[PDB]
Amino acid sequence: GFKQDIATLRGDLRTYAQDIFLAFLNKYPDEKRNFKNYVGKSDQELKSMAKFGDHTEKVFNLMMEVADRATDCVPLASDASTLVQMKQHSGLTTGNFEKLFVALVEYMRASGQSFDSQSWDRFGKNLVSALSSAGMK
Ligand code: HEM
Ligand SMILES: CC1=CCC(C(C)C)=CC1
Repeated sequence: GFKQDIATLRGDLRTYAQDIFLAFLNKYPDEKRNFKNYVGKSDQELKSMAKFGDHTEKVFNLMMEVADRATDCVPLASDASTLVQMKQHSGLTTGNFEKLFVALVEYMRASGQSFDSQSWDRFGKNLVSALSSAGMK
């Protein structure tokens, strides 16, 4: 289920984070603008940029905490508020987070593994709803 999936992802988080974030940027090339430093790079080049591995793993570190603190795939409002309020998310709208979770669910569906892809899909929708409620455009 969802909680086991948190444990699975955490057991190889650096590689899951990079592969899911690459799936996101490759599915939605326009999203690299938020990361202008990732333009004109192949997957292998990106996985050799310090900020790429460091920042992507920190994104998923916090994403797993938010997933872990959720009840029935509904995140804490306090977690939503942190994500809306972070200076690094100044630019963003809910659509950015929706696209990331579409890529994450697709990744899970295409993997050989028994991820509860349906729970992650609900988690993404519930996080987008919570981000809107916490004042993301
Ligand atoms: C649940 C989803 C997400 C979580 C938990 C999250 C978390 C974080 C964290 C912890 C950082 C700080 C990383 C660091 O400074 O090393 C960060 C930075 C950032 N996040 Fe997010 N993030 C999420 C989704 C997104 C999405 C969807 C976008 C854009 C589409 C985005 C854009 C950024 C940007 C531009 C930065 C700063 C630039 C950079 O770190 O290189 N994040 N995020
Ligand atoms: C915060 C943050 C930094 C870098 C990445 C890369 C995987 C593109 C993701 C989000």
